[PDB]
Amino acid sequence: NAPIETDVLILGGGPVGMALALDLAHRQVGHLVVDAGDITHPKVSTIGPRSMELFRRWGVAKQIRTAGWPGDHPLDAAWVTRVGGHEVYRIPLGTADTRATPEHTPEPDAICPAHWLAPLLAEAVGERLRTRSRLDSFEQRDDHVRATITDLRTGATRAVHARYLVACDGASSPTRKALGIDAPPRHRTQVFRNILFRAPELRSLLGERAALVFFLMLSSSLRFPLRSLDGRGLYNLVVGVDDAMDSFELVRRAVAFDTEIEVLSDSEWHLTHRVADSFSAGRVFLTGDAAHTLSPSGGFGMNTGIGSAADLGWKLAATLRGWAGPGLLATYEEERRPVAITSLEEANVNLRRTMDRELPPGLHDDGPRGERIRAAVAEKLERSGARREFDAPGIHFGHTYRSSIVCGEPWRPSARPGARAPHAWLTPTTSTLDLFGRGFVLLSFGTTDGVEAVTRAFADRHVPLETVTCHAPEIHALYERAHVLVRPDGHVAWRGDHLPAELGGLVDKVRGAA
Ligand SMILES: O=C1N[C@H](C(=O)O)c2c1c1c3ccccc3[nH]c1c1[nH]c3ccccc3c21
Repeated sequence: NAPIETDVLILGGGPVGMALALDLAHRQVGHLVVDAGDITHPKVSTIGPRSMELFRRWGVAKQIRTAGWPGDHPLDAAWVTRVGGHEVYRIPLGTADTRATPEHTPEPDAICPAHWLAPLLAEAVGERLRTRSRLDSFEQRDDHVRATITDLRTGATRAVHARYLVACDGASSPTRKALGIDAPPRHRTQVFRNILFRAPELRSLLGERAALVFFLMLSSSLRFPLRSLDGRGLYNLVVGVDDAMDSFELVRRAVAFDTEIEVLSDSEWHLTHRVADSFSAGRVFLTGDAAHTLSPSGGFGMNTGIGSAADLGWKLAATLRGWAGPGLLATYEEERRPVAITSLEEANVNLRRTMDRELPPGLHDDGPRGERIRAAVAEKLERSGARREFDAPGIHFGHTYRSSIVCGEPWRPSARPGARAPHAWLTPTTSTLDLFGRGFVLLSFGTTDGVEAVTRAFADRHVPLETVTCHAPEIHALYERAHVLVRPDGHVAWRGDHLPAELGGLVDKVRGAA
């Protein structure tokens, strides 16, 4: 009959669309997610420690850890000639259960394939997720956007009113194409096949030699990962496709065992390096793949999209509540593009590592001449810095925003402006991270002078703000300055042992007004 009314219309029900939905939900912003219900892309099971911190904010981290990934399954990354052949190099990474509890984060990375993450994110989001719904089209108006969604379950079509429209329609984003925004390739496009197969006993056979992922060194086409998706029988084999040999043949090539193998799917997927020239066109925005696609080498892809959705999340709400400066939305691209590009390059440095590593003559050679050749590689491989692909704390946490709303100061955790406020335990159950996520938060160590001042400045502009006084010195040390200001996203916006005189000039700068 009449149009639907919501502030933010999310296009794309994948992890990123859901993340934006969860954060917006926690900021009390009315939204609606439409997913055609009907994405040829890498497989993607890992969730970085930074994304796990965001899900902690949203109360779903636990559900993700108990989703189904077995706790006694290895997390090792192993380089081999074949899965069951000679092992060349290995990075022990323990199991989910028994492993060193991280010191720089309260939430270590996690495993949760799509056939588990999807239902999770769906329930956490609830009714505001309209599955099996297709966007017919969208027209942009002066103060809002108008779309048309067809309920693919009933056939009915419905018009939707919305202050803003955010698209997460993947790397092929129609919305981006429609907005006439381009995303030229930052690096060469390669082709790969994702062979999903089931090996009921593959794990039993391997035993202690199992691994979250196996890097193959068997051929030009078979020198790519073989991952345990659910550590319960499901596996994915990546194989390189020259520019242009059978599914079951290949899998049987990768695995040295004579055990039951059932191929479930075998599909192509382009590996691309594309960052959109723009992240928005007026009232329509772009997140995740639609704005920045990278190589899955390092799992930076999804974390950068979830990291971007969260940034757009509090900037959308702020403009909606009316307290952000008219220039704050513009900062989404100003801060998130450079991160996407930095993560893109590093992902590429991991991809290159694998492509350039030429494979020796008698590598899969048995007995010593071979044991020695393989030993050789195990060293050059480590010399090439393989571990970087799995231990990259600088990509997960190390991203400092240099922008018009961070009073900048001209790996190891820093409370440096534009950076993510470091982790520290205030109590064995509450991390400092747990204070960030709502509105601005002012931290003070020892002193409390000048706080009544800021409290009012922010209050002058309705800018939500919380002030916390902390005491232990370890944290005070870690954060350095006496007064640290954290944005709704948990990144430092300013710090110093003394609050500057005209606070209005400050509040206005951080909210993106002046
Ligand atoms: O397809 C993938 N799927 C994996 C993914 O989902 O990113 C993946 C994939 C590939 C991958 C695929 C082709 C060539 C090199 C590659 N490195 C990787 C990866 N390196 C990682 C490090 C940590 C976590 C995941 C990966 C990874």
